[PDB]
Amino acid sequence: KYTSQIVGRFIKPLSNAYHELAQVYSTNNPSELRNLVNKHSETFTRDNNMGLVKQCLSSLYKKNIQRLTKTFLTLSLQDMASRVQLSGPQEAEKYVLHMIEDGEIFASINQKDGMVSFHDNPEKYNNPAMLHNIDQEMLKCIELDERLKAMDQEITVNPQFVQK
Amino acid sequence: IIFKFYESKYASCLKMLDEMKDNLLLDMYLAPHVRTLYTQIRNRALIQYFSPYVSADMHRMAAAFNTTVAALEDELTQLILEGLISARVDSHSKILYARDVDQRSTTFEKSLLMGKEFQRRAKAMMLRAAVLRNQIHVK
Amino acid sequence: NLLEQFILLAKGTSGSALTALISQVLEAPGVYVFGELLELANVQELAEGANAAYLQLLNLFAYGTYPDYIANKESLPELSTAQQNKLKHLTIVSLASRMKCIPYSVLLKDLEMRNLRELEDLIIEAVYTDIIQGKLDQRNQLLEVDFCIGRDIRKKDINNIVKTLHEWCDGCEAVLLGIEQQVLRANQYKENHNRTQQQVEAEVTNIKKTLKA
Amino acid sequence: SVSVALHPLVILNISDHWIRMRSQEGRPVQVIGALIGKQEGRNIEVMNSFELLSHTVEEKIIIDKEYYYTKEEQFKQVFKELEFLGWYTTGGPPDPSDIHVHKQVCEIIESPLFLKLNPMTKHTDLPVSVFESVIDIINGEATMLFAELTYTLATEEAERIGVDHVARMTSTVAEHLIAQHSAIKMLHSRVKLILEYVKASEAGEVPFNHEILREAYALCHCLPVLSTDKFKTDFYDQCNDVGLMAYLGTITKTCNTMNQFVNKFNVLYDRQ
Amino acid sequence: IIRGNQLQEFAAMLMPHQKATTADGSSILDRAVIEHNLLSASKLYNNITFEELGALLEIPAAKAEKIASQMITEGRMNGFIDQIDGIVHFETREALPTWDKQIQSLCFQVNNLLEKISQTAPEWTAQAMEAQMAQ
Amino acid sequence: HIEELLRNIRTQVLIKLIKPYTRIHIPFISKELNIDVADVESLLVQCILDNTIHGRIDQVNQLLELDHQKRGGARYTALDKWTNQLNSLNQAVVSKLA
Amino acid sequence: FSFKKLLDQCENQELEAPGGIATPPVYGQLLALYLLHNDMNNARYLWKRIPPAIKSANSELGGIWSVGQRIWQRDFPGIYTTINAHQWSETVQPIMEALRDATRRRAFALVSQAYTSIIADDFAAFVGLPVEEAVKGILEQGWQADSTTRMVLPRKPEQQLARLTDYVAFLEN
Amino acid sequence: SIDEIYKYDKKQQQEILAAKPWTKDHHYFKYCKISALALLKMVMHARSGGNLEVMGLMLGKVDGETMIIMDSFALPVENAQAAAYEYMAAYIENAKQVGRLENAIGWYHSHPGYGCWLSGIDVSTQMLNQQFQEPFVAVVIDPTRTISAGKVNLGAFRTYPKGYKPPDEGPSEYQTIPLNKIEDFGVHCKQYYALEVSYFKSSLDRKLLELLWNKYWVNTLSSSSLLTNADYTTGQVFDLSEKLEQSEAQLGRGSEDKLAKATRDSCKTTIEAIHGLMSQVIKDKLFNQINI
Ligand SMILES: CC(C)n1nc(C(F)F)cc1C(=O)Nc1ccc([C@H]2[C@@H](O)CCCc3cncn32)c(-c2ccccc2)c1
Ligand SMILES: [Zn+2]
Repeated sequence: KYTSQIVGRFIKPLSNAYHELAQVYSTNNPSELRNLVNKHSETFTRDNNMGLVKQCLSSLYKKNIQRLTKTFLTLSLQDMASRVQLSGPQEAEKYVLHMIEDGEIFASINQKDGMVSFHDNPEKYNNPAMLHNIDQEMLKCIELDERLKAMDQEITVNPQFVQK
Repeated sequence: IIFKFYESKYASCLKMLDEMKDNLLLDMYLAPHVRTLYTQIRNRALIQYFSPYVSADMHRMAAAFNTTVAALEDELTQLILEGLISARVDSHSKILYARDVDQRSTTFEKSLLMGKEFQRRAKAMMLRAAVLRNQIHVK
Repeated sequence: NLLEQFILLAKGTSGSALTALISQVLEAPGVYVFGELLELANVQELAEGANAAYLQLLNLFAYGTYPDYIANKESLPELSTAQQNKLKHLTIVSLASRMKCIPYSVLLKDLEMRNLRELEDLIIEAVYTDIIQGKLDQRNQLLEVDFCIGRDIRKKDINNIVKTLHEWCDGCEAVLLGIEQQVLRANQYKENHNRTQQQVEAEVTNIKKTLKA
Repeated sequence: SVSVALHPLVILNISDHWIRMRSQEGRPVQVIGALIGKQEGRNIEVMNSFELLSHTVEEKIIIDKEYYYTKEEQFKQVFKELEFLGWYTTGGPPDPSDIHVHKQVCEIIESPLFLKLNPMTKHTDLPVSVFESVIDIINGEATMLFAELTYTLATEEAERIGVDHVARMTSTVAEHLIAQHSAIKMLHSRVKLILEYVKASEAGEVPFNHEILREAYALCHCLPVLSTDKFKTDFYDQCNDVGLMAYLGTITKTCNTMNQFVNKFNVLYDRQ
Repeated sequence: IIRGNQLQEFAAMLMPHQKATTADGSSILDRAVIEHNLLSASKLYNNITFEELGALLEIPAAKAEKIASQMITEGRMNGFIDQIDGIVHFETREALPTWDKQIQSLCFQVNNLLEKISQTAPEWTAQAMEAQMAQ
Repeated sequence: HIEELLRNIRTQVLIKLIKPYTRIHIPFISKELNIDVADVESLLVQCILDNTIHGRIDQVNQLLELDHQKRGGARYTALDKWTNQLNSLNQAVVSKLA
Repeated sequence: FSFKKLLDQCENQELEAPGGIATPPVYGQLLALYLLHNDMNNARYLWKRIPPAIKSANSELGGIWSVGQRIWQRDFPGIYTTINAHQWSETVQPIMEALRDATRRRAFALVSQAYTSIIADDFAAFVGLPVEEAVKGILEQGWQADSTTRMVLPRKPEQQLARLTDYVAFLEN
Repeated sequence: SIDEIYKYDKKQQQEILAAKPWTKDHHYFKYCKISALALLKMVMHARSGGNLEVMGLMLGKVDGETMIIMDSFALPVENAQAAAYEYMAAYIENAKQVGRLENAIGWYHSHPGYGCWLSGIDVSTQMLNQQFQEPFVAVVIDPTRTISAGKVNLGAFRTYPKGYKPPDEGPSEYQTIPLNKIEDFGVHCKQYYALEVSYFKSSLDRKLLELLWNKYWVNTLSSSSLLTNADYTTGQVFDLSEKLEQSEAQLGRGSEDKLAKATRDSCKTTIEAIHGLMSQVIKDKLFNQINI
């Protein structure tokens, strides 16, 4: 909220290609995003941030595959590479394998039936590891509050904060 | 149609609705609202079909709603993504399984996310206080 | 107390009468610990002679288990049904002494039982005799014991008692030390916070008074 | 043979009754009362107790039944679930007077209990003793005798807090870790005494008692307590839930401190 | 649990007017004994199958299921029936209250052992070590 | 009205039947009520929709699971409400500065 | 632990340098050790900032980057093919040989955690061993290797009281 | 002679009642002394009441500026007049002939989960009672906070007469009153004053408690307070969330500084939870970690 009014009035109009890019990356459609990226190639390569847009293109497919897990429980590889537009069971299998390797998704691949099963069980909160994580987060919050209290005590004694 | 909707007989209800839609389209005050209404009605039946079931065979569902299994699967996915159906489709055997959410894990996840966001906001505000106190701006 | 009666009646008897009394004691219901009868010099004199088998059987009942009477069966005399049932009860007690969740497979292997109904009937008998207390879980095939009696002990077993009690005492001492240290730390933290707040207030008041001159 | 559970409130009632009567009359006097409670199956649980009125004729105690029934209706007005259980008195070992009074009481309830408190005692044990009446035939005559029962102390949280507050009678972590200290000290004392006796028996200073050593062996085998996996899962569930509560409380406190600092900063470094 | 032979001898020693039976059958004594057996078996088992319950009550498994369901419906017992698994489950006996009860029993054992040591052998270890610990 | 009377008594008998069980086969209910499996499923669907029977039908294996397993879920609702209030409160407190 | 210390020493030696540019041996060791620890970003940037003159002078950097490029695309057969195509004199040999073992363990863990039924040929390609060796190796692990269809089924793999006192002392102030 | 407090003399009580000094001053009674038995009786009655409110009477005497309470009894209340006074008179008549000579000195009632204070109805009742029968005192017990905090929550109040305006002088320790009872606590807070509460016991009671502790430590060592009060903490969290919402609404605009009060309530609940957890941690260290 505390942002200056320059970005909301003057800086925003110059960044019109990127708002179009977001608007296309608001409706799940890799073809439209590729078309827009190719149309605005000169603008994206003049600002030297080309290769950060191809990451958006390659992340749209990952977002679609993740959205597939919110509805399905077992999806054929050929069926999967038709809602995310991956053009082949092999590309869908390699995408799912890469996603599993990086921890983005919780899934298993069955090459016998050519299926992918979605598990969606990150962790049950009944182990000392989560206790340690909670303790670390609480220690960070305690240090934060201690610093805030130190700053307030240093502002309380200020003579300028005695006449008002 | 109303009685068959109440008595959980959806094939006949939808057949009569589709039969009378063509005649209803010639109305003056109801025609513009026909299509939307129909969609709404159909949607209700779907959540009214899966309400008693914890795992439903999709072939019987498709036969009940007079559609193929693929169109039913697409409609069910559209409903699960946003609507009132909380279920998961097992397309290997074409079975719609009722999904039961876990409350404890959900609360833990939301609380940890809120804590992380609060810490980020607090650090940002401390930096903002430092820059405001030091009178740093671009002119 | 049946064992007290048997001790009193066995003051001077020896020989065949001693063996008859030992058989009666083993077969007598309700007596499951034979440590007072074993320590008699009259009983211990059975080692030298032709009646050492009866003393070995008494030692097996006092300290051993049923599997011990699978490989040393020829030496000891024949056991009746009541004696074998008592030995099975004592084997169940021995198993429950070391672990408090006995799988059905272990009991089936130890007590030499064919089906689960016989084993569960034996466990129910043991519970009714009030030597062990517990419940049977058929789904998990477990016997969960809450309390089992203590069997007889030799002179080389008291070391384990003293070791375990020493460990418990050390644990209690450590707990008390930790409690005291934490109490001291909490009190110190409270005192330090109050002192810091009072110094801050005093400095603020001094600065305020100075500005009003 | 029933199993009896006792509440400290009953003992306090009896002691207060004795103190009041002794102070009022000027000399120690035996008191006679009644007990109420609840019986589930074969387990009796004695909850409360009200005084009873009795007279002495010749040399025998006669219980006023009309007053008893009046007080029974009075307490039934309030404590609906509680029921008459037996009577109590103060003294030493049971005496034929107690037999006569128990015969009188048995006309009210089929199987009453008999509680006796000893206000003048020298030992270090609670002087409460619980008996039940057993009928017997001796020389062809029907007499009754007393069979003692083993009693425990009932577990109630509010009762425990009240009794602790009464027994003691004069930071927050320091206040909390004073109730735990006073119990772990007794546990450590008891374990140390048992260990010293066992070591003395092992080295040899006292006669070899088999019963004590067998009980000690069973006690040693009783540890650890509930080392199953489901218990560990439940324990970690509790720990994680309390950790989340602590995290939320810490966030609330930090938000309050942040608000205070923001207010002070806006007062000093701003003009509004 | 009252087994079959005990009830057989009891019926043998009963006089004929005591054996009250309905016209269709279903002897009152036998039914009461079956109910008592099932209630008492509720205190030994955490859960039991229908076959073993019918073998322990000596009735057909279908009758065992019917009797258990009737008994649970009227509120005589606490439990539930899983028909697909064929398992009747009695009280759960959760973990943390069990831990508290076991702790209480262990401390009771300690107290009783100290009482017995002190009352069967005064002077000696008991009072001398009590004083020494105090000192 | 004989059909309505028959349906009323069948519904009452089924409600009494499902009282102790946790998971119960539908052919079992068909045997008890003396009706085919399809009519038992229709009756169960009507009863569950009318908020009379608290359970759900497993159609693939043809059984009925009764929702008898419940726990103390109010604590997590309270924690969720606390978390949401804390989120909004810290947003407002931070937005107070500038 | 013996490789992390060498990596730190190589990084410091490169940072100090006789004018920014380091010697080709430490450049090659740095690149290979970045490949070991799965620092693909760091290895890519190191290849970006290595002077072209050093690349022309020393041709082993080309082979090391070929191996790194096969690693970057996640091409296990390519990784195993390109590892056994070049060597040095006790400079990259231990690290280039530990790279093979690291890749082996990584592929085995990935197959275990990401599959429920994988063909024997695919498993051998992922690991790099021959098909018969791949099947016969998983014997003590019990992976249930099938015949005819040749399907492999991977198997799915104190201070507390002080902390609580600190928390309370913070909350109660 | 600690037992001398138990000796009751009627002549002195009649003389004091006929020479009432409390009719001149208003802040006269400032000390309340409660017997151990009476306190235990009130605590057990309030706990047996459950989540509802239970009320009873309080027998005792007066001694200078001290209100001494000796016993108690529970009124039926399933009622102000009629049934309550019938029970009071009948119970006093019954108890006068068995050794209980003292008459009523107050009334007690429970405030389960919302502190120890007098509402508007309680203030009106105390005014009515002190108008006719004097002296009098109102004891309020919180049976639920007693378990949660491990401390007996009890408060003996006495109500100022109508038309009297005392000049400030109120310490007013902080009480976590729920949201729906904050308004009632605000209007009627200066119409009564609290008496300092102390407890006493006889010599036989002291000896019996000392002998009882030899076997009562088992229940202390096996309490597990984290499970006995699980709905109280949930209600506290709900009330705290509502208070946080109100404080946030106050922040968006622009009690005094409602955020501080919400923070205090959150701290109290969290500290109680952590105490309950550390007790179980100590038990686990003592008993489960002796793994042989
Ligand atoms: C001494 C008693 C009998 N008494 N004497 C006179 C006087 F008229 F003589 C008048 C009275 C008298 O009943 N007061 C009273 C008032 C209100 C309540 C309840 C009432 O609001 C409804 C519940 C909420 C509440 C919170 N706090 C008091 N309440 C009670 C009361 C307390 C506990 C249990 C039952 C009732 C007693
Ligand atoms: Zn009130």
